[PDB]
Amino acid sequence: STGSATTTPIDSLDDAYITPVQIGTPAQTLNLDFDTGSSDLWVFSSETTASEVDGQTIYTPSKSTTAKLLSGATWSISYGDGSSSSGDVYTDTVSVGGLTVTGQAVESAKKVSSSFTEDSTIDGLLGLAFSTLNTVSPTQQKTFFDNAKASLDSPVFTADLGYHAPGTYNFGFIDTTAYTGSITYTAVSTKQGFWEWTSTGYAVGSGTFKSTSIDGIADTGTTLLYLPATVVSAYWAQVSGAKSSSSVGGYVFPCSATLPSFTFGVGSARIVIPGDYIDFGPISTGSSSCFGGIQSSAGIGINIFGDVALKAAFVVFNGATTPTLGFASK
Repeated sequence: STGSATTTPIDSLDDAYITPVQIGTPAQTLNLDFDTGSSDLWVFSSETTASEVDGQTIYTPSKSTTAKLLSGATWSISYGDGSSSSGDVYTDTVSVGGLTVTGQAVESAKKVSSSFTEDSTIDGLLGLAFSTLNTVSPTQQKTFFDNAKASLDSPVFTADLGYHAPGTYNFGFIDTTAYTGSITYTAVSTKQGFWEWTSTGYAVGSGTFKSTSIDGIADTGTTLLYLPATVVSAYWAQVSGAKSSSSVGGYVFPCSATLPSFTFGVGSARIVIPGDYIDFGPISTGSSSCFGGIQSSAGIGINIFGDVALKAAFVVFNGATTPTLGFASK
């Protein structure tokens, strides 16, 4: 089997991407944030505290003839951005772009933190990291991909995120028309539960490539590109007027600037992030100071190849017995 679904930016900045997901019988379609940095499929629901729901579409398990309460199971998660959510668990039928899993754990939110409430466009998350990170207790549950894997034509999914435009998540096959040149595969460590890999270096604009190992994770659920302070300093030094602002919480730059591209290495291959991808607009409405899309990972504890990086590539998440990551230009 295979599946294919369109993923759409939630706003004009590509702050995140939503993908329609069918849950239950009859189908209830929710728009979920596909997140290769976490491993819980959780949704706004009929059980979510009413004051914490503000425009989201909810899953109502009582209206699904295939929903079954997973007795005694709870979940609770906290994300890198400080947000969180928690609740109980159902199993139900879940379909993504034509691909169907029966008995998928659907984590129903009883509580969500304010940032989720405040975002009307995201109805929940669909985690695609390794199932070892799943937070369901006392019996850990598998991700949608993990459940689907055996049935897929090939044990892979691909992320093809758009810049200010729709893109595609495919399950079970590689669309060879969706990228240019070749896919370069690179090793993955699953030891922390992430799609963790090592970039071979970087360049700033038309500058010379610096060969240096950068360990980080491929994370569709993170907006920006978080890299070591040395790398980030080298990038923003090429932008007149750019500075790190403690009050804003990262590098800012004059909105009148033209940003240089940023290249990262995948083995001997190179992925080029156009400068425009690195502009995340005014820090506040009407400001002429703009927020940068490349930021320091210092104090995160890990480098993160988030959407800014991933949307410059066609990315293969290869879930073979030994997982690997593939990157192609597009």
